[PDB]
Amino acid sequence: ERPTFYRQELNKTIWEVPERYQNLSPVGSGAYGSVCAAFDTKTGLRVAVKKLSRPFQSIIHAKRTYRELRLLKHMKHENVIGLLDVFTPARSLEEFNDVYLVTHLMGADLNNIVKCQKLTDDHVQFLIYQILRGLKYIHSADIIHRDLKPSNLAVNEDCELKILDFGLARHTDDEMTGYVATRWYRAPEIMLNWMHYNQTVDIWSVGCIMAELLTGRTLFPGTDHIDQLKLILRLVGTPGAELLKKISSESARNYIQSLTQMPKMNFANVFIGANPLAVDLLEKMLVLDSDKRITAAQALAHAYFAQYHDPDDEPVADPYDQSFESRDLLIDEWKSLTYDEVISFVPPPLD
Ligand SMILES: Fc1ccc(-c2ncn(CC3CC3)c2-c2ccncc2)cc1
Repeated sequence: ERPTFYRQELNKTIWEVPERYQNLSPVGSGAYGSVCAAFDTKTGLRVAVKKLSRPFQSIIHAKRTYRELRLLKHMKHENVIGLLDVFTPARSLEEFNDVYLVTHLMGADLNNIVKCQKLTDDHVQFLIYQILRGLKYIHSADIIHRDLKPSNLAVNEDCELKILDFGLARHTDDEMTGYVATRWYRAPEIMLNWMHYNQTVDIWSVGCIMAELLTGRTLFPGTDHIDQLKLILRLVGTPGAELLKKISSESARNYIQSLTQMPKMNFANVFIGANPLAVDLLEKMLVLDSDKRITAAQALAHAYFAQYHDPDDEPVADPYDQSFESRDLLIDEWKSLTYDEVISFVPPPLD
């Protein structure tokens, strides 16, 4: 219909939001967008309201914005970030210039939870089961997260987990240099752009996380791109001819071929004392050849999640049309598409 908005400045940022959102409290403003915690009188939930800064200041930003709303609008799974609401103070496409997105306020991320030490195998089972369940859903819609890491997994007081911060959007630049956590979870093939990557890059990420939850230590904390690849090949062994034939860059193949060949290590001797089913699963996730990596759907069926696996309660997504990525529009055409999606949004029904 059209709710009543109320203007108000916070941390020198103007927030014009509907009255249903109350007690707006700054909670960290990144370059991507300003964030606020608030209470949503209509759902009863404490929420996170992100105000995108300059959503249409460029064709790429304008397309990123569009991409993010389309993405958040489609995601409907217990283990994936959902869109509770999206809105703009603008009454016309003419003045339409700001985008706000609302979602359940997630308290702590996976870091907080592991930071203190390794957890019980039972908790490792639960947490990883949830990441794979949401990932099965995400992949089913032909989507690739691209940036799975502890800080992008929100965990609640009962160890319930939601996946967020989809890669699809940002363009990891100069942020992957040096001894940085952001890169420690990337599959090698995408890290050194050996080839055009698939969804198993996400499975590689889960394996890195699973190992860290078991040992309480980062698996491949390389000090740079090369040191990290070296840490990965020491564990997984160097590429074989089969894999090498799949790396595009004649330079990457050349480089790889300059490295003394190494055999795969014994994971049992790496993850000492870990449940054998866990080790077996890690060996299936941490495979150099991405074509041979295990899938989310397959992993769920692995005997490591016997206590949680239920094929009937592990949904897939509705088909997700991403043809707009090959679309060539102008800022304004992206803007209007964004606006149509803002205007068309239908809220998730609560009881
Ligand atoms: F609609 C959205 C979508 C994504 C984010 C959102 N984007 C990033 N983060 C993580 C922290 C840095 C804010 C969130 C977030 C913050 C608090 N609670 C849950 C999610 C916020 C609102």
